[PDB]
Amino acid sequence: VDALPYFDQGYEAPGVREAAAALVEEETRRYRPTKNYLSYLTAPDYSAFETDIMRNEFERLAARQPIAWQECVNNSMAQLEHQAVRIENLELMSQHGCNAWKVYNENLVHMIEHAQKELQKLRKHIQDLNWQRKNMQLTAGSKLREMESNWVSLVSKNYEIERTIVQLENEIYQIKQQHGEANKENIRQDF
Amino acid sequence: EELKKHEDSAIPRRLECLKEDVQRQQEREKELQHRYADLLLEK
Amino acid sequence: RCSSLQAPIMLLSGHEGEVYCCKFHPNGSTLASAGFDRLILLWNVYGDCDNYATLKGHSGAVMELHYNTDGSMLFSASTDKTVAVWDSETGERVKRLKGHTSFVNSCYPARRGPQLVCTGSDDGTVKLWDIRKKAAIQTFQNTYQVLAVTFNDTSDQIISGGIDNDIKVWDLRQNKLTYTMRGHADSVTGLSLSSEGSYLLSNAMDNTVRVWDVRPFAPKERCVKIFQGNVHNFEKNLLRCSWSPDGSKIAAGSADRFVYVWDTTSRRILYKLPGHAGSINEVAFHPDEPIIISASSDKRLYMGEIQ
Amino acid sequence: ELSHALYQHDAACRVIARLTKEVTAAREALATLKP
Amino acid sequence: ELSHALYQHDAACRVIARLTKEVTAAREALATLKPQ
Repeated sequence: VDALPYFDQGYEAPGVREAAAALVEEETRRYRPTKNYLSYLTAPDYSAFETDIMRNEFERLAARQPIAWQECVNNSMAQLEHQAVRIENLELMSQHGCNAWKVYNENLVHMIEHAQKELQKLRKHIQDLNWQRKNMQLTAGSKLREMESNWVSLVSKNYEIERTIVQLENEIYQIKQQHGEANKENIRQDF
Repeated sequence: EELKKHEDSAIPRRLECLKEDVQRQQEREKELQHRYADLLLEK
Repeated sequence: RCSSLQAPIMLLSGHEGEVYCCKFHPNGSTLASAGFDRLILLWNVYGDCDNYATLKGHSGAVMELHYNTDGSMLFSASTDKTVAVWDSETGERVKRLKGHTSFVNSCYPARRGPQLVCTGSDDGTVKLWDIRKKAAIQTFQNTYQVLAVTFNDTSDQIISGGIDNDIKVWDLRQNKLTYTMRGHADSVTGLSLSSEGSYLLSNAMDNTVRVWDVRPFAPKERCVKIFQGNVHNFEKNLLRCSWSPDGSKIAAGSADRFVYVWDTTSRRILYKLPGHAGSINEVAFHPDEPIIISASSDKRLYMGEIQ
Repeated sequence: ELSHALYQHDAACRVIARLTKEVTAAREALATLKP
Repeated sequence: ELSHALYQHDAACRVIARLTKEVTAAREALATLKPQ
């Protein structure tokens, strides 16, 4: 159950690409129900339970659908009063200044600096974790290499006693009949 | 975090496989030791 | 550069003469050392409130020292020309064996423990010894003085080396040896065998550590690895090479007054440990804890630990 | 996409289990085939 | 979990494919060396 991406460098992205998704496509082709993902995303959903009301439903229908004696003095007097209020607001705004665009710009610069610091810290932590995983993968790789070499040497040691044991039975018969007491015992000699 | 988790947790499986290969290496080496020892003493 | 930091270490004093060898018990609780003072050194060691005690009775300087697999007894080879059998935990020794024509070169226990112990004398004597029978096992002579003699893990083979300038493989239970395996060269700085039994690590007086993989069963006569980089002996010295099976390591002394640590399977050594006032005569490695015993001509044993 | 990821996770786990069992079987057969 | 399952799936089937190729190579080697 231990496979490191850095363990085998020869095959990573092309290593499992086609055939892996072909077997996974064979199991998914056999059956593909939904349990853990649908059950995990089922409770929070997106917007389901709360749904709000009023402007939520009217705004949803608006989302699916991209689409006189007094009246003269009413809109006229309202235009005059609105023009006077706008003249007062422009008189104050032009009478003072701004400075808030530069202040808020400096604040946004500070926030961007904090975000960059957080990203740097996260990158540092990820780098440390990748370093530790690389060291562990190196140790396990060396141990696995020594294990495979020890297995090959073990198979060669057993095969060495095999062949030399067969030649020990043939030569056991040769010396047997030439010396070797009688031929009974040494002909039955085997590993 | 999960990669290092499962990797470090499943590393004793590979280490135990190495210990098993070393154990079989000692078994085959001992069997060859007694086999070729008796074969050398049979001369 | 080579060694890693410093780390704490324990200095063992009290040795009058230069320490000849250092060894530890199989349990790791006590460590005995031999030296030119003709007095064995028992040590409470593995952690230090104290060492153990001082052992006497050797008529001469002990050339080699080793402990039995049980731990209650130990064997030592001394210039007295008598095989030294010592019981320790009982307060007194074991027995004194005789018959050596010259000084005993080395004494080491076999896989059978007190039943038999392989030993040799500078007269060129390669002899197994039975103990509990109040007499030895058997005597043999091959070529010349054997510097070090130790039985294999199966007790059926005895490896030895010395001034004969060859690797000595000996079959025993057949009343004759095994084979003589050597390349083209003459040096002996010592002889040693790995705990796995598939290879033997011998020290070459050319300052060349020769690890030879041959092993029983299928015919090989092959080697293991060539370890170098440290000078074990400048001209003539007896160095006991003790490898550390923990991970993969090989421990040996040096004439540079530094403990010699050598990694092998990496095709390069381990580290050189300074801090010794004289050439290291022998070194040991505790199986339980990563501690090394340092025996040098400075008469101060330095036991290091890796943390 | 989470449903397709679960299908590829379970199916990829089945293919990895069968391929791992086949690799272990061929490795054991290669180890015991020498004697 | 989808990207982690995709990377762990490609690495799982990739390491299993390399183990099947090496296991088949060792099986062919040792299998062909038995009668010889």
